[PDB]
Amino acid sequence: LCPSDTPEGEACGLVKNLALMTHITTDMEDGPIVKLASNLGVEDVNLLCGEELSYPNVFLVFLNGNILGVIRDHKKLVNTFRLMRRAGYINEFVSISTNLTDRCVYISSDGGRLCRPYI
Amino acid sequence: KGRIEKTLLGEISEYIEEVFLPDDCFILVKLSLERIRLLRLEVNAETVRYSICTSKLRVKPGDVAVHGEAVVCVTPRENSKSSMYYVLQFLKEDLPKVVVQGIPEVSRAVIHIKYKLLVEGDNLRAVMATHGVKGTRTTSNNTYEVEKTLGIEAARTTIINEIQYTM
Amino acid sequence: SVAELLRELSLTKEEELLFLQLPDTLPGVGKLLIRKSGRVQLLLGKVTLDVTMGTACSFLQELVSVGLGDSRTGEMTVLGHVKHKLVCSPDF
Amino acid sequence: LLFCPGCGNGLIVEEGQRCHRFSCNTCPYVHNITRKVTNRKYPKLKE
Amino acid sequence: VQEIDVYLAKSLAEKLYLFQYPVRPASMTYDDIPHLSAKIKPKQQKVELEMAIDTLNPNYCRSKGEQIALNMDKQTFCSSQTTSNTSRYAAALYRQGELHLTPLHGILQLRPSFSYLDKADAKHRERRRVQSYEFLQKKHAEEPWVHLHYYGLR
Amino acid sequence: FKAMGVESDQEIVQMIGTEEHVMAAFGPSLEECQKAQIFTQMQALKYIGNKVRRARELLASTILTHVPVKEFNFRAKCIYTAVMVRRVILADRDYYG
Ligand SMILES: [Zn+2]
Repeated sequence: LCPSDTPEGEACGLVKNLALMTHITTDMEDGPIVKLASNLGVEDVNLLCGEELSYPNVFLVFLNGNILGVIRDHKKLVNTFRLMRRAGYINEFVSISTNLTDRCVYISSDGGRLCRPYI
Repeated sequence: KGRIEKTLLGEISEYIEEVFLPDDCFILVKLSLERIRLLRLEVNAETVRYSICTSKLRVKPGDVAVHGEAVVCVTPRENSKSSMYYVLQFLKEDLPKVVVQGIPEVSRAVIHIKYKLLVEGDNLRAVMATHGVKGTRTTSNNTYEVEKTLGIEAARTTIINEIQYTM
Repeated sequence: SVAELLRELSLTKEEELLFLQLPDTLPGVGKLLIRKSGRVQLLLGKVTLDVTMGTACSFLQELVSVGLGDSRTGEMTVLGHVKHKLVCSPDF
Repeated sequence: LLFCPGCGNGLIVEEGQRCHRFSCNTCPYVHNITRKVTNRKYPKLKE
Repeated sequence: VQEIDVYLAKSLAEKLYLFQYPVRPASMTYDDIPHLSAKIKPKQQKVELEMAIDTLNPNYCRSKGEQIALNMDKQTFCSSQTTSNTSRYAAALYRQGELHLTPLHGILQLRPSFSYLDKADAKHRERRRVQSYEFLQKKHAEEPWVHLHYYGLR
Repeated sequence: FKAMGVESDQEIVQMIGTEEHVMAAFGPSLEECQKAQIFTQMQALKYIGNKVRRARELLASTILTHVPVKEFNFRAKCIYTAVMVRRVILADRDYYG
């Protein structure tokens, strides 16, 4: 968003303006996202309650807000999806992000996310 | 400062727990005594035992004891309201949050340098009356707690001051 | 601990039941290779190299392998307990 | 919190003869004088 | 470089059903061979057994008496299934010289069945939707003729 | 949690925290408060929901935490509630993710 383009008065920071090189995303199907998630390594509903806990190697994959299993190695998952997206097998817009404070990786195929390109 | 700012039983002690002896389960507090002399404040295991008593946790009898070398207090077990275990798992939470000593209302007191000390609290006349503070020279910034405690005319002078201070 | 199980399997000859999540590949003797540095790779059928390494914490419960023989006409018999799970992933 | 082998319903201590009879099917482990220890060391800020 | 080979062992794995226990991790508890009174279903196993309670713990006594039904005392189980797609997991028995793959059937978790408090409340009373499916099983729940026994088999 | 099918209390802590250090202070909070009234039963603990919801609540627990899907296999729903509790014991509204 533009930092300096805003009204003043009632809407001093409540009516923003999009910048130049942005792109709002549209929705898509979640088929190949799940299909690569379950190959790359995830498992849920068979794991003992204890697993998903303070143990470091339990990053739990979340897609669009629904848990899709847990991965022992977060890096392989974030890196492999990212190489796959760059290769073009997964839609360019989908984003894999990782929060290490709470071990949840976050595959978002939401549609409506503010996006932008980088080199 | 330690005389007027509150310090919970929790702040001054070592490894507390229940301990299981035949036919009972008594709690125990090890009560860090290096600290109590470090933080200038005057508690003792007798003073804790009076303060574990009259502290709304129903330990109002002499059930709480004083073991050791005035270094450890013990309270075993209550009388009713699921008294066998469920009050003891209740007791392990409320015991390190009883105020040992000081004004309970006062959050914390910070010294400032001649020396004075400012508190972030509200209980004025309990602060005004403690030993060491010349209560003739102590003000608030809460104009109601000067009105309840120091008359209306001091509550007039704070409304003059605390506006002319913030202006 | 990824290749440790194989070395521990090497340390005691006792047969160990293992749990394997293969990738979702339909059928279009397999070979397992342990690379130097512990990077176990299963060079499976079709000569594809699938990397399988580590898994969820296991043994934190009793997982038991049982062959149901339809005991009304057979027997349900526990054959083994469980060991660390193993997950197989395709590689790129 | 010590759990029950058999139902798993959490620790209850009956003060009769030192057992751990849970609200469900009795599995009272009458722990002898083994001394219970739970010292949850607290926090002690100073100065 | 252990190059151990994996046999795609065709030894019938249709019999193989993994059983899980999110109940017994405290002391490497093994379920123990002696207990019988075995009852098992093919779909939604609902393993019902003779997990008779010890008497080393001191009698338990009146509360067991207070239990109402205990039949020594069955500690049965109802199988929480997790069989959505069930071929993603198919490993078997592995030496350091040989490796035998076998593709299992649906894994089933086995938490403890109560039904003592369930039946207990009913007793006081005396004083969902298509829950069982269209065919009411009429069979899977009937199937428990069970024999857990010890045999070295592959 | 007992209404959701996981009836035992050992499972619930195993969900919330196996490493105990602060998730032990989940213990005397609620699973004791659950146990303080003799109410260990799955069907009976739908019943307390069956009163306040203004057997009939197997369905009306689908209008609670919706998008975690259930086919009357509530195991996926439990972890998502358990992770919601997991955050609190470990504890930005204006941030553009
Ligand atoms: Zn029990």
